[PDB]
Amino acid sequence: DKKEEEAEQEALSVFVGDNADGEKFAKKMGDEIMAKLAEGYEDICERALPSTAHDALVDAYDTNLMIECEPEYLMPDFGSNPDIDEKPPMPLRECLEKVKPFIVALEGIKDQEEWEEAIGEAMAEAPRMKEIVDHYSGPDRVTAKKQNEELDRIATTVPQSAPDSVKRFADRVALSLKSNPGWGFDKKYQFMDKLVLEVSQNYK
Amino acid sequence: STSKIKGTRICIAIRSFDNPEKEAWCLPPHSRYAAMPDTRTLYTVLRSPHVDKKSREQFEMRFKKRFLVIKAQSHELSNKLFWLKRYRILGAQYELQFHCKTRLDMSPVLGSK
Amino acid sequence: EQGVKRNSADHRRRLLAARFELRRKLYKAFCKDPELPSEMREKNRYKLSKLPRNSAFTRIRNRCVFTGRSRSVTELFRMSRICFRGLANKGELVGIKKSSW
Amino acid sequence: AEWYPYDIKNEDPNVLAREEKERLSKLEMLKRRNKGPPQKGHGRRAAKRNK
Amino acid sequence: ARKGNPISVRLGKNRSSDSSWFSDYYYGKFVYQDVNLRSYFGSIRPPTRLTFGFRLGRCILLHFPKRTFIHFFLPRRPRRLKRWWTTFGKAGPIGCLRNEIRGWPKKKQRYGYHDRSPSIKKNLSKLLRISGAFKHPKYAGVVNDIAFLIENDDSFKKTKLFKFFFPKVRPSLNFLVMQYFFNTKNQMNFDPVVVLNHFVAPGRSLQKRIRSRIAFFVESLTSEKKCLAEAKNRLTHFIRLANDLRFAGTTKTTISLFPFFGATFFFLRDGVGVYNNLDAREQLLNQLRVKCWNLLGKDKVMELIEKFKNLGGIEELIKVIDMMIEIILRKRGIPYRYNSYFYEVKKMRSFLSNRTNTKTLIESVKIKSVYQSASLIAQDISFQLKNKRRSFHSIFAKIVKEIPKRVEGIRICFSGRLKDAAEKAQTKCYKHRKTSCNVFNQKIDYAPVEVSTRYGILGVKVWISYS
Amino acid sequence: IEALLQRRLADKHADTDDEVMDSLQNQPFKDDVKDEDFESDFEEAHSTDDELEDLYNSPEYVKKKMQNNEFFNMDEKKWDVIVREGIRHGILKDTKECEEILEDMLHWDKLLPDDLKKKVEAKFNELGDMCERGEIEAEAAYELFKEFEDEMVIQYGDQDDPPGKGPILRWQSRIVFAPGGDAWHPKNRKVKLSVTVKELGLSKHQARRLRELVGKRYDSGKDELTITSERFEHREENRKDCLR
RNA sequence: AUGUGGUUUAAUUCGAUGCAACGCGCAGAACCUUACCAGCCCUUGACAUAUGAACGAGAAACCCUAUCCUUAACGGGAUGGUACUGACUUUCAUACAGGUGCUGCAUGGCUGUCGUCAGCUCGUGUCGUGAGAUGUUUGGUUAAGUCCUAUAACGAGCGAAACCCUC
Ligand SMILES: [K+]
Ligand SMILES: [K+]
Ligand SMILES: [Mg+2]
Ligand SMILES: [Mg+2]
Ligand SMILES: [Mg+2]
Ligand SMILES: [Mg+2]
Ligand SMILES: [Mg+2]
Ligand SMILES: [Mg+2]
Ligand SMILES: [Mg+2]
Ligand SMILES: [Mg+2]
Ligand SMILES: [Mg+2]
Ligand SMILES: [Mg+2]
Ligand SMILES: [Mg+2]
Ligand SMILES: [Mg+2]
Repeated sequence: DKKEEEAEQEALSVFVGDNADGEKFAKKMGDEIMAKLAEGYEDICERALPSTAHDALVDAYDTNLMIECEPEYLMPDFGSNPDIDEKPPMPLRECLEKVKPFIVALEGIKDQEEWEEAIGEAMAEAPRMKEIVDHYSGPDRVTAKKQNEELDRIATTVPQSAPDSVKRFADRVALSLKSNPGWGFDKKYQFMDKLVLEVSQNYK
Repeated sequence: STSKIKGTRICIAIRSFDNPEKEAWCLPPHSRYAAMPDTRTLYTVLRSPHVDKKSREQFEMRFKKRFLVIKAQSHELSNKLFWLKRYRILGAQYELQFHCKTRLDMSPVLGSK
Repeated sequence: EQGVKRNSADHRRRLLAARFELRRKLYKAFCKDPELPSEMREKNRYKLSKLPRNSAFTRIRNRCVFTGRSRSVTELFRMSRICFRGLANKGELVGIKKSSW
Repeated sequence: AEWYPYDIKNEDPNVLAREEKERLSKLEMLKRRNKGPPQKGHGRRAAKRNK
Repeated sequence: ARKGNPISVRLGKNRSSDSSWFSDYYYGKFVYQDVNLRSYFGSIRPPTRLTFGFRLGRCILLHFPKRTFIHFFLPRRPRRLKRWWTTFGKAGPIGCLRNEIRGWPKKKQRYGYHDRSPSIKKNLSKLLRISGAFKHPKYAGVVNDIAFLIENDDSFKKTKLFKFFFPKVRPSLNFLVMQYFFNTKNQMNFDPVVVLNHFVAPGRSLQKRIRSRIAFFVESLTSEKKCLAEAKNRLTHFIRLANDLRFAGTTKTTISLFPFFGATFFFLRDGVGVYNNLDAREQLLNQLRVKCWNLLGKDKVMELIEKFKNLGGIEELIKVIDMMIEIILRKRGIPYRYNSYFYEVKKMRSFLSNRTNTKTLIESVKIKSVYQSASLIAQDISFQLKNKRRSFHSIFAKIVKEIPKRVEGIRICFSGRLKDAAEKAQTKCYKHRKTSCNVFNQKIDYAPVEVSTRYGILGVKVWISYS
Repeated sequence: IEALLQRRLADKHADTDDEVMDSLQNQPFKDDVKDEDFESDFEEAHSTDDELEDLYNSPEYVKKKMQNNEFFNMDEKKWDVIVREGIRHGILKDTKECEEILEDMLHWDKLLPDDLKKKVEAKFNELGDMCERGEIEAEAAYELFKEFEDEMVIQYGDQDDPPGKGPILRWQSRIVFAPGGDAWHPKNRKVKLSVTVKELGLSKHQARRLRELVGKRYDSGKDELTITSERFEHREENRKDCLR
């Protein structure tokens, strides 16, 4: 068993070089910025050197986010009614303030400074979660009220010099496209745009 | 009683190629159990890659379905949905049906009575 | 692009038809309203006739994906009868078992 | 347009390397006995017509 | 009307398929994926002269919503028995360098494989390392008493919590931001109060109760703005803050409530694998430190002392050692003692997961002999005939001699140009003990294989019966 | 490290070092594994099985291995048991104060008595009257008076169908849990809502005009008006369409 | 109505030929399919891999919700706009790619038939110079070497029956 231990020793010593410089550094400045550099090395070691447990917990997090953040599984509160009027959403900074005493009583938070530090770390971590939900959920939804408003608007973008039959045709084509769930919205407005362009080619 | 559960509830429809009763442990707990008729689809193929018209082999595809009823009140539906999103049933595809009741607001239409 | 030499022309036809699906539906939509002006109907009929004929959905033939056979192709499995029987005897394609009665 | 799917063997680069090695090896076993393809533009009918 | 495949008659009863799923809208994708994956896996690492090779016997595929599970079965290597620190060439030849309303929707697919997609694991790792690092002293106390409980109390072991948690940014605001973004991106009205039922487990302070009710009433009835005289009142309206800070106390316990990270640990439970390299991690932890500590300082201390004398911005040397540790890990190439088999398996799971948009898993099993499936036996016979060393009678004799017990009979057929001098192809069939295929409660397995030869294609068929 | 330290000091090629980091972190290398190294680690990573004896019943073996996992399928009863035991062992915190404050956030206008509501409202009116003048040191003394009279008010104080009222709707909605990582199913976007006509209290002529406007969405044996929407691409959109 | 032979034609694509080919391959020929014929075209090609040159630090090909002109049509020529390229794009060269061309009398795999007829063999033992025989030669019963009895034979294996599905 001499061969493998001599091989690992000759590889290890030639990896480690000469041990004058580490002790010279130990003598040069002191131990406190070495403690700082050791904490820096510690935060490197959870990025640079791979860990199987780190990758497995990343995979379990990926699975949880994949099931949770799916747009096809969404079901809202079961004791509420739809918001027909489509009120704009209140902002996130105001949303975090009307939830305050529950999570203060729950999570800890001994005083206002601890509270503001928690708010700081949440607000600074927030922008990359937008990229996370961009990867998982998709681009956006765009409500059907705005979709029908856009489809009605491009129907009103006809030139005036056309006959009224063409205008009735455009409004009727928009009306029959309004209630089609088998078409993409991009294809719908592409269809309306091409119809308007084809009429405007001859009704300048 | 044995009367039908009508109200706030969950209904699970499970479709499979095999019998779900073979592995009963992966099913969610439920109040009622029932089964649907099996459905078969018939294929008749020629045996030979050339002219042997009177020699056929007949295959089929069989579909099986099961129906589960879960009684649940209004507060715990959002609690049960989190776990119902993450189940693993063996060789099956399941269907979550939600029965819940809300109330009507009459204020913007009461002027017309 | 997909590997089978005999499916190459039909794959090209499928891509070319999926490209021109939008214009075909548009000119077919213009030609079907009789209250519309006659010159506009004539122009849209001309533009529909000028489209590439290989972009028409009636030229697309179902072929087997493993082999390329042009006849007896089940649309659910996308395989011909010989490939279907060979894979079903072993016990590969799920669901399909022998049948007796 | 999705009728012809994608073959998952195309992403692993080992198997295409072995397949191309087999194609090259067959071509060389044909070339070592002078039964390979002729020069393009120098076919047998072209050489007979030039003869 | 001829003899058929044995598997087709006893497929339903006495046997089970290698896959388990169901679909109706997505049948054509899965029926192609099964055939394509099983055709791919059998052509990986063929045996050379000096390698036993990858011999896949049965591949088991289970499909679940967004989670797919694969089980491989391989025989053990038959063999009679008796560095990383300096490597080169495993690295880079070049260090590189010399619609607002009119949006687009999510593209769908139904029949095949998805397109090639960039990953998100870098962002997930970056989130997890600098968020929720559990190095806080508020989290330091709980692991101390859980260590006390595990080493001394048996009622902690006989408890369902141990059996789940150990099978042998604070997290609340993170979920709140998750829920807010997920509701506003899909444009559903987000009430944060009903989200608080997630942080709820249904299974003296009435003065505080009435004070909280009136402190919520004073924030409900107000907020009629555009008045500075009552904005002074808003400035002295910090009894909402009294309601905020009324319920405060010193906490000794962390949170294992709110089932959203409980599900993450539930997923961590069932996909750990069997391999970990913490020993090889901790062996490099204390040796790369003394490597990087003595590397710099080689009669080049002038730049370091210039950096010291400039200002207190020494923390860019952390970025310097980041660059150097990336350089030293990239030069050698591949992790230190990470198994190449698990490297190839992980590399396999990565492209499967990316191409299908699931989280696939691969679990391997090692079995005792090659005589446990007809597919394995036929692959062995084909590889033995690929280089001509033995005769067919010798191969059948060897198989009969070293067959394991519990096999109740065997039969092998060879077809093609068996004799080199003759050109007319014939068939040779060898049999042993019982191979009655016409009994439906027997356990008969069958497999073919084809061999390329000098003179065409040879064919091998194997029937094997089990007890 | 000398060269990059010097260029850290120079700070002129700072646009290059970040791309050095990107290239060293992202660009692939020659990750080849020879087959002897592929096989030599496999047998030291896995041990030989002892109970198979054949690969005929491989799926049943795998299914039994998954059946033995007690935490294969998990539900809220299981999470409730494992959250009760962690509270009992002292590692977990009771959430009684959290549900007490959540009940306060949800329902305060139902439990607060109106005779207290009107007197605290009059107190807010008089304190907002005295805050505008600013002669009462309204930044802190007004809050102190608020606390004093709030303590006085608290001393005076300390001595199946849905909630609310109105016609009741009934909803139906579907979620298809397909396997394989593709989630969209055509049955996703259908929403139904059912209502009783007689609960709206319409007149007879209004009911006749409703029946004429409806047609066969009205069922006479149950007095059931049922509206179904599939014309929109998302489930909530179809729900809103049903209500409109 | 449909298939085949024959005949005719620019082509009337080919295979299948007593039982065991001929409403067969073809579970869908107007164009496509199509393998046949006439014209109009192309030549590292509609597609792949490798090598060697040329161009390009963002140009060119590429693509589009594209537009116009000209072709019987594929294509070809212009005009717009977006985006990308250095271990990476294109252009050219040569190894080639490609073949429903021949051989089913070189093959694998798959199938029809004798035939759901009850048959075809092997290990030890005995008889015969030997090829071989007995076992499987008696008397009956059975759909059946299925079962009994008898027998220089004693036992096996593939087949029969039962196990399987359905009423
Ligand atoms: K004998
Ligand atoms: K019989
Ligand atoms: Mg071919
Ligand atoms: Mg067709
Ligand atoms: Mg002929
Ligand atoms: Mg014949
Ligand atoms: Mg043609
Ligand atoms: Mg034709
Ligand atoms: Mg040809
Ligand atoms: Mg023959
Ligand atoms: Mg012939
Ligand atoms: Mg006989
Ligand atoms: Mg005899
Ligand atoms: Mg017998």
